[PDB]
Amino acid sequence: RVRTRKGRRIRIXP
RNA sequence: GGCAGAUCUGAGCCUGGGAGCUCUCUGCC
Repeated sequence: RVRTRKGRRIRIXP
């Protein structure tokens, strides 16, 4: 899974 | 025991730009 944080996408798990 | 939302990060930090450390509020079966 995917999250937007502070100018960018990060991935955490799927 | 399992899937997913918040968002100008809802938010601390780094042995950072990493399927990283972390941290809060909630749903569904």
